Amino acid sequence: GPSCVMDDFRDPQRWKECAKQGKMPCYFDLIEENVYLTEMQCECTPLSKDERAQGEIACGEDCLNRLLMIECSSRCPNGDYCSNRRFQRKQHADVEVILTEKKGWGLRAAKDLPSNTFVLEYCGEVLDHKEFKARVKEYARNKNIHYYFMALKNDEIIDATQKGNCSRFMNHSCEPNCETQKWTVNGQLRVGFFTTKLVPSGSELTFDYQFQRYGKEAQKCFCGSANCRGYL
Ligand SMILES: Nc1ncnc2c1ncn2[C@@H]1O[C@H](CSCC[C@H](N)C(=O)O)[C@@H](O)[C@H]1O
Ligand SMILES: [Zn+2]
Ligand SMILES: [Zn+2]
Ligand SMILES: [Zn+2]
Repeated sequence: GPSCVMDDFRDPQRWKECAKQGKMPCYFDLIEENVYLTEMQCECTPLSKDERAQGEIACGEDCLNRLLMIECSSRCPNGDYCSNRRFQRKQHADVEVILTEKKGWGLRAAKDLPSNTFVLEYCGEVLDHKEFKARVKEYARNKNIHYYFMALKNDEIIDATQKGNCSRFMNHSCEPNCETQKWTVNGQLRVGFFTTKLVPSGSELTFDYQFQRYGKEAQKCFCGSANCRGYL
């Protein structure tokens, strides 16, 4: 029923009042890039102004950085035209955070989303395996209901329980329309959501959770798909 746009989360005090009434999810620390709890160029021919003006993608699907799921930096041959700097430029798709029937809050497209469209980066606190297991028990002790863990690399798990952005609201489906992709940005790995098919406006954005924390009971899955696994 209730819904809200990405920008409603910039203002903290207005947010806590909307949350106090149930028109926005509960407060968390909004951040722009991953926070660690313990701390070359491509070959694309630069585009001329004509081909720029008439609609040519700079650093298209044949870009060497894009192929290795590396993002270009400042020094790219196309400079400002580079379409391969989506994480750094926060070129996120238009999405809204909405109340679902029983999964809690969720993400839905506010515009049509073509296939293999960048949706959002999944930000949060990065933990090693020791910190991760520490919080799994802190969160079972606090009877948390929603969990916000995302596998990044060996000895790196992303935890958006406390700090993150609106990507933390994407819910599970056994028949998803999104996936995670790991991208290198300045020598460092981040993960983001990408649509795996055309998502029509209004439709809820979902991906297929593949995380193992386990023990503390299992959660039933309300995705409502034809072939639902039954649980998360
Ligand atoms: N398909 C599904 N069925 C039941 N619960 C789901 C679900 N997908 C996501 N969830 C819930 O959402 C949590 C993941 S975090 C996703 C955002 C969450 N819906 C929220 O309001 O904050 C899970 O721990 C689970 O509680
Ligand atoms: Zn390139
Ligand atoms: Zn580039
Ligand atoms: Zn399901």
